[PDB]
Amino acid sequence: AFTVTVPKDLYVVEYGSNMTIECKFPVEKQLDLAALIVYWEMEDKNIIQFVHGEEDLKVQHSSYRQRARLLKDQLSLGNAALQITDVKLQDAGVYRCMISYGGADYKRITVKVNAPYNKINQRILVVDPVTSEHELTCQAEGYPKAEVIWTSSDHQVLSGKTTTTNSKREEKLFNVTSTLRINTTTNEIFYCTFRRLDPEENHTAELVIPEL
Amino acid sequence: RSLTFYPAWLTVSEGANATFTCSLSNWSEDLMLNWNRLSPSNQTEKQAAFSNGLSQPVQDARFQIIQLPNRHDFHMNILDTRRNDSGIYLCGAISLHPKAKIEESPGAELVVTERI
Repeated sequence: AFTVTVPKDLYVVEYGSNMTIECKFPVEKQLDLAALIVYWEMEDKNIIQFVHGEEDLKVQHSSYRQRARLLKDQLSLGNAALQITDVKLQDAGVYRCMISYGGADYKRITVKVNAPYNKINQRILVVDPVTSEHELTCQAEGYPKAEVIWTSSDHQVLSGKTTTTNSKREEKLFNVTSTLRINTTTNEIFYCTFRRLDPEENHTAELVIPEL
Repeated sequence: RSLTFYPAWLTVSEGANATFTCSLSNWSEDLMLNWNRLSPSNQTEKQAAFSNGLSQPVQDARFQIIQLPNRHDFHMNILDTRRNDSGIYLCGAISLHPKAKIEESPGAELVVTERI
């Protein structure tokens, strides 16, 4: 009988990427478009309703107008391919594709969206120009949550303090800030590493103590 | 329309029938009723469909759907249970016209114990 197949239950996608998620269905020689209905959905938001050879924009959820599309050309090969452009953290969750072509069936697809701690900002300030205590700062945005390990030029761990909040520019992006307050010298090298899981990622910035 | 799928947790011994009830808040002739198994990973797997007055098994006719005189309640029977039938099941309702909709009951658990 009619069943739908999912090549993969789970897509892991980088923030700002293009994404193609697929549901397969059995098709003989020629495709009967007047019988085929494809329906993609997420969190009750209606993404695609393809009926009688066309996507029904009338039923579509507004915030998908220009960014989501079914690949008509793939349908002939029994592939219902939903493409979402510029994938954001909002786009993570469980998607469902229902296909009706003879019988009907539906499957679930999980998207999880990464965001890399690639842009690490840093600040170096002098606390007391007598004791030579410095305040070092690293901050970056990413997903999921990262912890910060501070290491010396000699690869020893130092006690920093991390604060973790939500971003304002994008969405559920974690804003991670860590401060190291230490007595140190000109030309000394410190390293702050952002450590996140899913999948594992260790991203490091380098801070050098300036002059006068 | 909301679906309920009970009993929430059901146990039978190997060899015995298991019966859940899929209850819809309303039913009509253009609905497709799907009987689904949940995978370890949580994917749906079609066991049987009911439409046009008939239950059609996907690959094993031990999974049968019977419509009750009620018309909106259905018995979902796993006849002659086996140990590998154990797991999480649910029914889903599919609207086609004029608007494609999937509605799913919560899951129910089947535990199939050693033959008596």
